[PDB]
Amino acid sequence: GIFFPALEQNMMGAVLINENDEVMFFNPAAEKLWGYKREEVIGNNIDMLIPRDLRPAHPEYIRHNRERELQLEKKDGSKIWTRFALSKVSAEGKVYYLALVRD
Amino acid sequence: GIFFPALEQNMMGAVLINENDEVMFFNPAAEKLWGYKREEVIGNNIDMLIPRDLRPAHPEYIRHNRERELQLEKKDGSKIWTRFALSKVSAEGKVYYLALVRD
Ligand code: HEM
Ligand code: HEM
Repeated sequence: GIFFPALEQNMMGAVLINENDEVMFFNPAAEKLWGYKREEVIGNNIDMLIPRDLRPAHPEYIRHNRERELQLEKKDGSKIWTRFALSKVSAEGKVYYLALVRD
Repeated sequence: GIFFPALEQNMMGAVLINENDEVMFFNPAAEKLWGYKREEVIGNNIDMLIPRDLRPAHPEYIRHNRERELQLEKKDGSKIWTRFALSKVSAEGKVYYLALVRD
């Protein structure tokens, strides 16, 4: 029972997307980085977390992989630089991705 | 649920210690970083993972907190530089720590 608390209480932002690119987990550190409360994010397509100017390209990148210093755009349109760590998580016969993000 | 695979399959080394500083989780990325298999680590004390020259000082730092670019020393004695991210995790009244580590 300690795996969920270890991610929930992580000092890094944690974002898990499912096989249809919907956000399934979004922790309080991620709420602070993006300016969204998790209730606004869960169950929605990852697109809402992607900077507006990368929404054309980003789906092709995920699709290609299914087959880093990054600039994050907040809810209010302001931007911050982050470090992203991505892991591909194979479970339940599905491919999930976990992003671990820090300022 | 999904929170175990998200840490088990993480590209970052992940080390979880319990309230007694015993290692309770040590993923394959951490095995590669330190050169220990998890059977050599689980149930053992945190100090087996601390470089010998930091074993005098490290216990007082954990104690103080209970009450980063770091040089890791592998099983074979070689050393590598890492980045550590620590989180304090409270669950069921007990304090755990999770280290996420990368080369
Ligand atoms: C601030 C939000 C994000 C930004 C700015 C962003 C940016 C990018 C960029 C620019 C790439 C193309 C490759 C590269 O790094 O050069 C990429 C690839 C990728 N992104 Fe994101 N991303 C964001 C969020 C996420 C999230 C939340 C996830 C999944 C939880 C994710 C999953 C992926 C994957 C799987 C790829 C392809 C992996 C690969 O590089 O093979 N991204 N992203
Ligand atoms: C290569 C192994 C490690 C080295 C070289 C290392 C080194 C250090 C050093 C130099 C400090 C004192 C200064 C500082 O806070 O930066 C520190 C504090 C600490 N370390 Fe480690 N450590 C290692 C592994 C771990 C692991 C695996 C854990 C727990 C999973 C851990 C838990 C802590 C805690 C809880 C503190 C006190 C943090 C604070 O006061 O904010 N360390 N460590």
